[PDB]
Amino acid sequence: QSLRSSLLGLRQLLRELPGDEAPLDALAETVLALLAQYGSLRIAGLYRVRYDRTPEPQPLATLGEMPALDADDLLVRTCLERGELVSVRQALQVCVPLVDTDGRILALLAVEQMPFFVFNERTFSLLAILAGHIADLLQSDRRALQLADIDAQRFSQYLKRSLLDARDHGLPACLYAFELTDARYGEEVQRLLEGSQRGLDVQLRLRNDEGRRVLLVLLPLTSAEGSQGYLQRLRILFAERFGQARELESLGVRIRQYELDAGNDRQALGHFLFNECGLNDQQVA
Ligand SMILES: Nc1nc2c(ncn2[C@@H]2O[C@@H]3COP(=O)(O)O[C@H]4[C@@H](O)[C@H](n5cnc6c(=O)[nH]c(N)nc65)O[C@@H]4COP(=O)(O)O[C@H]3[C@H]2O)c(=O)[nH]1
Repeated sequence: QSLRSSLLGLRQLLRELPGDEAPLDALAETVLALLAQYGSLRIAGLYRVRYDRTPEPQPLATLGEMPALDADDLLVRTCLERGELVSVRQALQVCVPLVDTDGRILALLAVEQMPFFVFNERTFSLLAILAGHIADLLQSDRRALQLADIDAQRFSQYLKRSLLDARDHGLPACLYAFELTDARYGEEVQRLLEGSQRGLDVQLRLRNDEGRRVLLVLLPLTSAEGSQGYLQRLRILFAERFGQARELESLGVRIRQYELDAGNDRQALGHFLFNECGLNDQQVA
């Protein structure tokens, strides 16, 4: 919950930015402070990364007494060519690139000093998880110029991040599809579902191959316990809105669930969305 809350905090600071300033310049202190907190950093800088994957040497923000940035330092070059966190384990100790879901490297965290007892894989993993999610947000919410649905774009980018979270870090997420089969209750059920949206959850309102309303809900960074806690909350909400006498199911709601796993193979998510939920590739990528 700490990660989710840290990310929601950042996201809100992004939403309230004037839109005059670049997110990365104006929120640099906050981004670095966030990373410092999770890595127990002591000496570090945050740097803009250019188009061509080179770093701008003048830092956006520093922590402690960070020395000048060795542009062609081995750790820095390796990090930026590989697009992944690299460390010196076994001047700089760790470099963490901030890479979005499309592989654009937006920024670079360069770590001079962190306590040795946290200089390990557990810590490197939190740093890499946080960096990727910050990256997405820095290019995110103020990004609606493409003539596709804003909602549709944010849904698929969040889904792509949760897939990386699963694949790379074993982090769990859950997708629900609510298929609404009764036209009498359809709109009112979907409105109830829309109003329940919480935290980093994202939603997409769709119509399937049989013309029925389908509400997709993605629960980022949420375990199997938790997913069940969500459906439990949701059932209480349906009981207030409609009969406590009645169940979700008696309103024409069919629930489909897909758990994102490190185990879940390649085209498993694809089979879930299409030829199962009956959606297509123009609704989610
Ligand atoms: N992804 C996702 N998961 C969900 C959702 N609803 C419930 N869960 C899961 O169900 C657990 C219990 O939820 P609760 O009864 O609402 O009990 C919650 C609730 O009373 C409170 N809480 C947590 N987040 C919020 C929030 O964003 N707004 C409000 N008003 N209360 C919250 O803290 C208790 C424990 O919350 P958690 O530790 O998060 O633990 C949550 C969470 O793991 C949802 O819309 N999306």
